[PDB]
Amino acid sequence: MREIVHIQAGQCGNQIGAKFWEVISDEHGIDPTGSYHGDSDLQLERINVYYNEAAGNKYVPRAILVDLEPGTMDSVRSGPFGQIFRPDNFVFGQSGAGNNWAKGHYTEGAELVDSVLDVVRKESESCDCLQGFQLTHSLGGGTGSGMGTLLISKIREEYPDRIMNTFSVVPSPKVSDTVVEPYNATLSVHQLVENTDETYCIDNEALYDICFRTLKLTTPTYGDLNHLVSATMSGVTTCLRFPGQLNADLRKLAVNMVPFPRLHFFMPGFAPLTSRGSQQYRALTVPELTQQMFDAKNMMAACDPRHGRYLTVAAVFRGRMSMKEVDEQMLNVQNKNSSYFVEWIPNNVKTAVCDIPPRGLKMSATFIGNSTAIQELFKRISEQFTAMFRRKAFLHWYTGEGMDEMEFTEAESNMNDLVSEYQQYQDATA
Amino acid sequence: MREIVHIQAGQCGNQIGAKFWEVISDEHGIDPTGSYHGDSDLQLERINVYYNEAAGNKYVPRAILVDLEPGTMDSVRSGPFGQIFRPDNFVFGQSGAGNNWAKGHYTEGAELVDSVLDVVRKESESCDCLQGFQLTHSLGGGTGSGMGTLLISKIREEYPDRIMNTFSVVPSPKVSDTVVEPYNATLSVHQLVENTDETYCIDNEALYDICFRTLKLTTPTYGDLNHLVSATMSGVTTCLRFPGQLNADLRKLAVNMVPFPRLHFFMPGFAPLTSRGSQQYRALTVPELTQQMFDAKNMMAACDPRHGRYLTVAAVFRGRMSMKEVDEQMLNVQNKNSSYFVEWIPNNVKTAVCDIPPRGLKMSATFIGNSTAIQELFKRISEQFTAMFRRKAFLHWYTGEGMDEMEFTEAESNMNDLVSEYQQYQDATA
Amino acid sequence: GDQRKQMLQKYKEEKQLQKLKEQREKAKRGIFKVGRYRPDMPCFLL
Amino acid sequence: MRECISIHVGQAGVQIGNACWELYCLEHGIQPDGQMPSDSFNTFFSETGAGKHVPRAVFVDLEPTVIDEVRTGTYRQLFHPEQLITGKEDAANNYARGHYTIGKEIIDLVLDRIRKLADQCTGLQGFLVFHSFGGGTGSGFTSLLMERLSVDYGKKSKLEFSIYPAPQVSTAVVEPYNSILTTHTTLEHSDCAFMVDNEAIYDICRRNLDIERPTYTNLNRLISQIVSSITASLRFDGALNVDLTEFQTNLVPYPRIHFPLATYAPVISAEKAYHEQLSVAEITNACFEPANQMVKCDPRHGKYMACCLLYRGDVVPKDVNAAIATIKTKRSIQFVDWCPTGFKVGINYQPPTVVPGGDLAKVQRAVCMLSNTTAIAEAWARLDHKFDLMYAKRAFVHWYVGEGMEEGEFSEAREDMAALEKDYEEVGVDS
Amino acid sequence: MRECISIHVGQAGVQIGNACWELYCLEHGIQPDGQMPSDSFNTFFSETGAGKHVPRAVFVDLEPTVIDEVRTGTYRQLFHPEQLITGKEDAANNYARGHYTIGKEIIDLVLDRIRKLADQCTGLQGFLVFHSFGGGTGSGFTSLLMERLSVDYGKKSKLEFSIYPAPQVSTAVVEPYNSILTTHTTLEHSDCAFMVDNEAIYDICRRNLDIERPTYTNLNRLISQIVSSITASLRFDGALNVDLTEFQTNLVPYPRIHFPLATYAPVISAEKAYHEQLSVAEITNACFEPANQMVKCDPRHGKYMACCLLYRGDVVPKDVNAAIATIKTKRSIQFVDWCPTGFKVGINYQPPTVVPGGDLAKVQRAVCMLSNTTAIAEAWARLDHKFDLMYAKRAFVHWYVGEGMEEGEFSEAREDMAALEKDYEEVGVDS
Ligand SMILES: CC(=O)O[C@H]1C(=O)[C@@]2(C)[C@H]([C@H](OC(=O)c3ccccc3)[C@]3(O)C[C@H](OC(=O)[C@H](O)[C@@H](NC(=O)c4ccccc4)c4ccccc4)C(C)=C1C3(C)C)[C@]1(OC(C)=O)CO[C@@H]1C[C@@H]2O
Ligand SMILES: CC(=O)O[C@H]1C(=O)[C@@]2(C)[C@H]([C@H](OC(=O)c3ccccc3)[C@]3(O)C[C@H](OC(=O)[C@H](O)[C@@H](NC(=O)c4ccccc4)c4ccccc4)C(C)=C1C3(C)C)[C@]1(OC(C)=O)CO[C@@H]1C[C@@H]2O
Ligand SMILES: Nc1nc2c(ncn2[C@@H]2O[C@H](COP(=O)(O)OP(=O)(O)OP(=O)(O)O)[C@@H](O)[C@H]2O)c(=O)[nH]1
Ligand SMILES: Nc1nc2c(ncn2[C@@H]2O[C@H](COP(=O)(O)OP(=O)(O)OP(=O)(O)O)[C@@H](O)[C@H]2O)c(=O)[nH]1
Ligand SMILES: Nc1nc2c(ncn2[C@@H]2O[C@H](COP(=O)(O)OP(=O)(O)O)[C@@H](O)[C@H]2O)c(=O)[nH]1
Ligand SMILES: Nc1nc2c(ncn2[C@@H]2O[C@H](COP(=O)(O)OP(=O)(O)O)[C@@H](O)[C@H]2O)c(=O)[nH]1
Ligand SMILES: [Mg+2]
Ligand SMILES: [Mg+2]
Repeated sequence: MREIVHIQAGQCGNQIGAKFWEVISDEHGIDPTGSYHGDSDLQLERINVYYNEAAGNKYVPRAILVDLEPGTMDSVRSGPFGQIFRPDNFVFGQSGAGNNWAKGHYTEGAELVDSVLDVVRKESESCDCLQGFQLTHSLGGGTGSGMGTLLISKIREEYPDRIMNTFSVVPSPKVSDTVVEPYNATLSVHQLVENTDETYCIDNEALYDICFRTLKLTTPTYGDLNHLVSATMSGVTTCLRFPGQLNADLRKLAVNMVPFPRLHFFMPGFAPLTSRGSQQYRALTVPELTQQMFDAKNMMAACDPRHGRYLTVAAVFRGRMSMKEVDEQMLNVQNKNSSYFVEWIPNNVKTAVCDIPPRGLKMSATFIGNSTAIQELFKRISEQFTAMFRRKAFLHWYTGEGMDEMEFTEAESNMNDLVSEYQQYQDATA
Repeated sequence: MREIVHIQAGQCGNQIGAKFWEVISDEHGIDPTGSYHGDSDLQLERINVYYNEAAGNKYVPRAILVDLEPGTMDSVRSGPFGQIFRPDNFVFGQSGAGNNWAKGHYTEGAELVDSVLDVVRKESESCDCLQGFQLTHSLGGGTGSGMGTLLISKIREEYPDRIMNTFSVVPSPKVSDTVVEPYNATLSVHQLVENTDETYCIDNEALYDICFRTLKLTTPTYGDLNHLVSATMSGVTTCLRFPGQLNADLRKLAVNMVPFPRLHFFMPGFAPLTSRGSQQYRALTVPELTQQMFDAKNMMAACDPRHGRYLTVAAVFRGRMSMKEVDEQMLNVQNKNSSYFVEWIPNNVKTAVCDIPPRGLKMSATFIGNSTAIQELFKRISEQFTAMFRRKAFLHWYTGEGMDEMEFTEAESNMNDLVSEYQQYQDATA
Repeated sequence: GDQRKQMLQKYKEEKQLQKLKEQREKAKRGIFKVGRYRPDMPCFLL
Repeated sequence: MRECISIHVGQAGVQIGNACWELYCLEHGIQPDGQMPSDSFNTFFSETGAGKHVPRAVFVDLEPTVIDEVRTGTYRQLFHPEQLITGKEDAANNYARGHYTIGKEIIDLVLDRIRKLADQCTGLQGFLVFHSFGGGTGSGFTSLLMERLSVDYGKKSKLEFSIYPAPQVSTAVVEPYNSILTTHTTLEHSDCAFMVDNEAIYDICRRNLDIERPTYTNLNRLISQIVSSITASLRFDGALNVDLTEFQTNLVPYPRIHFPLATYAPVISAEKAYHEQLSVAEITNACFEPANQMVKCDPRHGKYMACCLLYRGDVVPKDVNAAIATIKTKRSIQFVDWCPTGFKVGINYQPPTVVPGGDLAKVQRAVCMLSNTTAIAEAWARLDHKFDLMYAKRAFVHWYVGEGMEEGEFSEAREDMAALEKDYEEVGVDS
Repeated sequence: MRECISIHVGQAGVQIGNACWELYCLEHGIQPDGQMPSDSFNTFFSETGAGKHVPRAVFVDLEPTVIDEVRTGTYRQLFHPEQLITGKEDAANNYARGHYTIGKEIIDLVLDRIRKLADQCTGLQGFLVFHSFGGGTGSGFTSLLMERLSVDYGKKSKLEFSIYPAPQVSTAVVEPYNSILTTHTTLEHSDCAFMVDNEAIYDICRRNLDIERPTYTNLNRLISQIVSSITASLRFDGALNVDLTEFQTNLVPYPRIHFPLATYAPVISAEKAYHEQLSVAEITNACFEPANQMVKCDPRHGKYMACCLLYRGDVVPKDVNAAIATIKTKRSIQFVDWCPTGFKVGINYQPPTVVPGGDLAKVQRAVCMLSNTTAIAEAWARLDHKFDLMYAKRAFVHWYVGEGMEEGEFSEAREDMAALEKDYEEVGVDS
């Protein structure tokens, strides 16, 4: 049966992975010590998707911890839910990329990639029927981006027929957390555009907006952001673990949302999102969820879908509902916004329904969108890249590891081509 | 089914809206917490016209709170019946109009109109079959008048077939609460004559007179006047909420009361009004209600109906009564006062009966009159505007916000044409 | 007086003309809303 | 056998229909749930299930308030749920809204229900339509429905029960527009149209029944008594039965003159019943007074063209003949010369039934009179005068024009009404 | 005697089969554990062991979740463990995956199971196939399995109950590709295919059953009721019995036109059954109404080729003949001139049974209606237009190409579909 291997690299990857594993263990009724303490048989009928079974009812997550520095994973191990992970899955170096893509891809990554691949192969041998890989990292960092691209390259060379999902943290538009962020981002998209089956983009600014304006959170920390990202992660793959009226696994989503191989960048979203006091002021129905899906302010990437046209849309619902209500709602959305969908793809929306809702909620829904508005993000990143590349600023750090300006030119050319394709697919021609 | 969206703007609008919502909630048996604790099925049968049912047996009024300063709605929220409103409907600025029409219509209204229209859309799409819009504001203030006209214009563009109702506190004839109220009143009538379906005019001076002379109240406050206005609104919209022997909705009243599109300014009135000590000496009968309604002293507007002639008259009776008595009283009124009714319209009176009594007495009645005598108010405002406009006093305050004298001239010309039309429509010509 | 009336007349035409120009581009794409689904009336053999 | 279908549109139609159906159920001993506690009423009721009777009624309105009142009341289990058809927004005293904008949305559904109900019927002979002239949905949807029915069937009879606007009593400002427009539209589609006046009913209840608080329940009960007296010939056997077609073939001499006047007798209170031994001659006499008419117009101002008499209960044909002869020899009333025989008489065995809680005593004989007279011409002329007063200044015209109605329709309706006045004045001249 | 083998493939087929087999166990009085608590049902249930009846069903899917749900349900101890066949990875809405890559891995096992089940049968009459067009596993595997069966048996009839894509409602983006490919490769390997639309059944549930939350269970129950009405003639005895062969003999005029539409009557709620008498004439009339057809297409837009009527319960042949004649005289519907006789009837004594906790009322008679008409050409044209829209830019093509499909198959399917539309238009012209 279908099983998923999880990998996380860098600080952002490790933090989001820890939050994701806390969420998953809570959903399946697994205590931090690794012993099942649930109250339903459904939590165990499909537990082999994420967790292995050890001797004595103990459950070991099928996860791999990779970093070039030991600080983040030492924090993860010493913290809660640190004993579930098998200690053999903690692979680390001693140098750290230092926010250098070349260091993590060509100098430091080359030493750890063999060990990471060894752990990956050992985990996959135990799998009965592999469904694919999932990976959490950030594009703006050194080790995250470099090692993530290297690992996807190696695995794609190993298993080309499987399914690759990455949950990347693309750079924000207004405030940047690193000076060399455009360099790493461009060099990472150059590999993602050719080695990944599907990719979900995440913006810290969009997450701050959601936290401040919707959740009414005065002091949002990184824990809340990782909580939201983990909720979306769980919502994406709910159909592999619980029964439902209309099922949809990762391959179905990849078929339904990737019309051309080079356009597999999506904007995720979640619903419902309310504060601690305002949730009593609204009913819990399907149309409110549909309203929250197609809200540009609810998107988890800082791109306005109003500026472009949707290609495909995925709506994954959870809980006891009515299929007629969902279908009429999707029809109303499509007809009433006929100007925001491409004319050459009839029926832009794919629908899935799962019976088991999240713990403590009557219903929930996850939105995934393949909109051409992502071209604006790509264009902005490319513009910053070119502005910083004419003066050759900070270039001697990367060229001191083995890279040359030809790689940078190839990356910028590829990004310009991708932006051109995204723009050209907004033409009616009929 | 037939449902009404309520919007209030400015200090007066927010205060009257709070009083009106307290009145309606007491009438429908909803506690301040929002949970129904009534004793009749008819209270819940048509609760959808004003309220939305949330999860857990809770009712949220379909109201929008609009203001350019946070003090008024902060006081509303912190006061009683403040937890009943949805917090997301509170839309406030930070600057304030400062009793300036230009500042509220061009400088802050432009910034707040997008948010207010988004909230209005979110409320209206959740409706089933919208009946119309209703607005509470004044004409002598800056934010009230300016934002009211802006919102009326935008909504009329968005929904040209719905019903727009306004309850506007026109300036008093004797005492003025602002030095620049003629400017705001003229600039707001210039929009009301074109973008509003029908408008009820109420004067604070007439309300003071009613409380001091009829109710024998020694110290009337603004709460009493808001109580009177709220009673009038409930009487007007009572035919949408309870079954009636002969019933009329907003559109029927508009059809029967506006002979020409530019004459939709009415003077409301309520009966019976009596003191605590004088209730014991009077008998509640239909003729008493009829004689109290058609009383110059009882009008809620500072205009004498005897100066002009009625165009149309609407009497919405409430309670259990015999339609024979109502019809005989209407005949008696028409024949006795035949000098106050236009000849070119027979049957000047429209009658409706709602079976359920007001909360309180056994019988009650609401009076709405479309009399040509209201042209005196407009003529007086025009005189004050022209007396203040030759000297260009206070004009730079308005022209510093981008407005020009051409707008003032156009507004004055339009208002004078309206006065001429109201005047010359007193000619029988047959 | 006639010239002032002509100035007012000109101002009214300019106002309506920018109003039409403003509404021309606004109706091109549209606005994002959701609402509810409204069923169609059944067809009949009559 | 022979069957009838009853249609109620608008507030007035629905309320009078509810009163009539309560009376019909009481007459035949049918419980409000539709069952029977112990067979010629197949004309109005259709057998279904295990001894359950469903009336052949269709209720149409463009607002849900009154229909929901019916759906919640005591008779909620008597009517078929699909027979009560409801819109979302009413016409709001606008003929154009009820005829062009809103009526077209549910006219197809109404026709489907009518056809489905008629297909179940083997000997259907006519339809009964209840409405009011002043109302928007009443007049507009009645005109649209009659147009569609005349197109669809043509040969079946179509009777009307309508609330003629009162000369003085009014509850609307735009009444003449709606009345003229609906009369112009329906003049060439209605076989016969009986009318009553709310003002005259008020006067009758005040003078006779000694009631000072006559809510619409009393008026609707009186109208239900009249319609029961009309349909008793179908529902019960008697010495002389009268069908629905006989009314139109005896009362309508020309296709453009089909507006008779309906009265009823005896209308007395319980205290006064004991002091009056009611007989055939005096009730026949009482049916002819202007004060007992149910339309506020003086029959003495015009001439009778055709009269229909319907007797129920203890009635001897010889007494009926003597009373009619005495009425004929009386010169206080007039008849058109070209109609030497202007009387149609029917007698039914079943006496009227008294509804408990009502305001009429128990009598063993009653009379329903329907007369086609020229005295309605002055009422028509008054309506035209009001229309002309309101049309010279184009008051309220924009409300009708904004709903798609052309401005020439008002002129066409006015010219048609003038032609009707000409016809009435020409037919009233002896030769 | 005569026996039928049922095959359910994909999520839709498996769930409709769950509903069908629940209904089947209920109707014959069989407990879910296979033990009867107290015999013409040997067509569907085979006797194995001591009093245990095992249904003749095969459940196939390339994804184990729905079959695992079946294995843990109330009917766990009903199906033979070897009839429930599962794969590891589904087709993922990809026709090529379920036809060329994943289907070929278990097609041999499915055929082996079907052969083992059939060799026991002595009077095998045909196969029943439940699937959906838009699905990947559904369409791809049903095409491959139907091709294999036609190669193997050929002479035995093969029937489908597929879910036609709705004109507006959709749950997939690559739906037209799979639909066109599977109808192209299935057209020459089938005898009769009854199709339904989810949207039409949603409308039926909302309008008639007054259900505001019609989950998939209600739709599956309605489809199960239709299948049970179809197979009642095999499972019981009637005044006029129709087996499977007569369906294709009478409903299929040409080999390339075997797409009838299935309706049902009466579909009413419990509360409305009291106010309606369910006569044969009224249900026969309702079966022809466009608002009751369970495919979103207007019959009035085309002409019927052949019609099949199946009556259950209290039915008398004279009334059936009268109703059919009345339908024939009606001009609202149309028939092709080259088919003077276009009706085939069947009457069975066994009335329909009601699943407890369900939504349909208890009735003494019911009708199943199958119609072969040209109105579906519009739906075919709509599907082909969607195909053309999505194929002019090669959208989603690489997914199919990478699994072993050459690009020429799309063109071949499009030309075959155009040929079928041309056939539908050529047969729709009177001579
Ligand atoms: C009475 C009630 O509704 O309590 C809620 C609650 O108040 C709200 C505000 C919760 C609450 O969530 C948050 O406050 C929050 C803060 C930052 C980021 C995200 C959420 C809640 O924490 C979340 C929590 O939800 C869950 O337990 C879900 O299963 C969730 N799991 C976790 O959040 C979780 C927390 C700790 C450890 C492990 C899991 C989940 C959601 C999606 C997918 C998988 C799991 C619950 C019941 C509530 C609180 C406690 C206040 C919300 O949580 C979600 C995403 O369902 C915020 O949006 C919903 C709306 C709820 O009304
Ligand atoms: C001792 C007693 O029984 O007196 C009655 C009462 O009927 C009198 C005195 C009431 C009373 O009103 C006043 O005294 C008053 C004072 C200032 C301004 C306006 C009113 C009463 O407050 C009004 C109140 O009316 C109601 O029942 C309704 O609820 C009323 N709503 C409220 O009073 C209210 C207040 C706060 C929050 C929510 C509702 C209402 C009136 C009209 C239309 C809708 C609702 C009743 C029982 C009375 C008192 C208490 C004295 C009157 O009220 C109205 C508006 O009908 C004053 O004019 C009538 C004359 C009545 O005789
Ligand atoms: N006799 C009688 N007349 C009634 C009754 N109810 C209403 N009417 C008459 O109907 C007139 C009002 O118009 P309605 O019939 O209510 O109008 P409508 O049918 O509801 O159509 P709309 O104008 O769209 O509301 C009044 O003038 C009354 O004369 C009733 O119960 N009995
Ligand atoms: N009526 C009805 N239709 C269903 C049901 N389940 C699925 N469908 C239809 O099936 C279509 C989706 O494709 P599926 O049949 O589920 O595809 P599949 O059989 O699962 O094959 P794969 O996609 O490869 O897994 C939807 O458009 C539904 O209309 C059901 O329970 N009842
Ligand atoms: N949402 C989220 N983002 C993070 C977190 N930690 C780091 N980031 C983002 O990651 C970026 C820094 O990359 P980083 O992982 O530290 O570089 P690396 O260690 O070399 O891979 C910053 O722009 C942060 O916005 C986290 O816990 N949550
Ligand atoms: N600052 C401010 N003052 C206002 C506004 N609207 C009205 N006013 C002033 O308030 C006075 C009376 O309003 P208010 O007392 O609230 O009306 P009432 O209590 O309902 O009778 C008017 O004369 C206005 O001058 C506003 O929007 N802002
Ligand atoms: Mg009405
Ligand atoms: Mg599947």
